[PDB]
Amino acid sequence: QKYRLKDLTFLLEKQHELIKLIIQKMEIISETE
Amino acid sequence: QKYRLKDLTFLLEKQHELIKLIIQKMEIISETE
Amino acid sequence: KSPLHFAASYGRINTCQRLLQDISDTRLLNEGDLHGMTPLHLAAKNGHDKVVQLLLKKGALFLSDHNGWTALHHASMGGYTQTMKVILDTNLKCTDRLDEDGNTALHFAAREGHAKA
Repeated sequence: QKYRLKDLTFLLEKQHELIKLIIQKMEIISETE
Repeated sequence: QKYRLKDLTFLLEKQHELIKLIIQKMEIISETE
Repeated sequence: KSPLHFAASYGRINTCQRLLQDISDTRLLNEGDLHGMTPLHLAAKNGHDKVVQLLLKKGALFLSDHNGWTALHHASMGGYTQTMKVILDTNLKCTDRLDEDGNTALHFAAREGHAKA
């Protein structure tokens, strides 16, 4: 289960990077400040 | 593994905040109610 | 009605500012959905303090849904200390409200384990 937890961590980090990319590429028009 | 689990929790919470930001900034036009 | 509930529930603030224009009819502001939850209830449930502040600046009365909860009940169930602090500086009379089971906001904040709340 330690091995499983390490794999889980790795996947979560990849996912976090993808989400940051989404935020930095999206369109923002009506909700701009 | 307790330490690893705590780090996992922290990262997941940061990610949740980012997702809520996405929802509150995005564009919604065709799928509006 | 349907757009305002979504915009308030997900913290989309500019949509709220646009919808709440020509302030004269407060029927849209203080109207709940099928569970009786007004926009204030939703904005506090998801923990969006700016939307709560904006709605209070128009006055939202602190009603109650189909379980007796108030905005403070939801904000405490979630643990969002910031919207709680925003609420606790207005009427200062909702602190000791009771739902259908005589639970206060403190009951929920303690049951869920939110120490700062």
